[PDB]
Amino acid sequence: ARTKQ
Amino acid sequence: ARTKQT
Amino acid sequence: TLPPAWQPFLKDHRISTFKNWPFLEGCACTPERMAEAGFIHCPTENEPDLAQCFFCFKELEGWEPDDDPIEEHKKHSSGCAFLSVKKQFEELTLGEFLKLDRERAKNKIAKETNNKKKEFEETAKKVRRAIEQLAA
Amino acid sequence: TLPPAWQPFLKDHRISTFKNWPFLEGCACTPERMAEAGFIHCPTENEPDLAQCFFCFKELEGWEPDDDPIEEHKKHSSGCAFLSVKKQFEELTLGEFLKLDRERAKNKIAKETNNKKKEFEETAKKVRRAIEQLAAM
Ligand SMILES: [Zn+2]
Ligand SMILES: [Zn+2]
Repeated sequence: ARTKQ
Repeated sequence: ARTKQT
Repeated sequence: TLPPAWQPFLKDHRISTFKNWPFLEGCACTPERMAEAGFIHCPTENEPDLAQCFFCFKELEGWEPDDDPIEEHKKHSSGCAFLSVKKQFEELTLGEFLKLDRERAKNKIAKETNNKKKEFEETAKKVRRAIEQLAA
Repeated sequence: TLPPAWQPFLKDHRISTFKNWPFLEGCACTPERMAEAGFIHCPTENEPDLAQCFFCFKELEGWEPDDDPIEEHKKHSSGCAFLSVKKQFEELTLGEFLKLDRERAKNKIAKETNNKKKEFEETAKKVRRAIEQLAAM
């Protein structure tokens, strides 16, 4: 999972 | 103090 | 920052209900000691010194300056579970706190139904008297 | 029977946010494990797998089935104090709980101000550029 941007 | 009544 | 419904569990909220309480320094039933004992100030025009336990909803008037509020609570409502609470509010667990709030809700209902019983019986008295008057 | 604002501290509330979560049995990032890790489901049309920590407000998307939500929380927001909470909710003291809710409020504020800072700086870039363009001819 990755951060939102 | 005392119990309150009606 | 706690919900209005739970404020009365806080000592400082309870103290703050005492607006124009007549028994201040020198007296045994001060705002500090009333609040420590569970009471909040529920004055009326009629009953200006009226106080009620936020937990068992017992209502007492006729306060005298030498009255120890805790002894008065014990005498007048010995079954009240708030009296058993030894720990400070913040030392309670949430489980303990929630157990307590559930008992408070049951006490509230019981009180409301006791009041309804008293109103019903009073209406019944009026009806009775009026029928007796009419039979004569 | 607890105030809406405090519900997200409860595991069962958090689980219940997961409406149409795609990763179910067989996967490591199930609703049960997302909730255990602090996440609630904040889907959009655009970002249908969007999840956010209720406590530190970190927002993660791009979930894969083998993702362990706790490890992902650790990697992406290691300062989050909810990660330190060992006790069950009802085993917390009110003093502990209130200490936690204060940190949550501070996190919320920090997030909101971090957002404002980025929006401002972006507006500042537009204004600057437009002034530069004018001074050119
Ligand atoms: Zn009581
Ligand atoms: Zn977090």
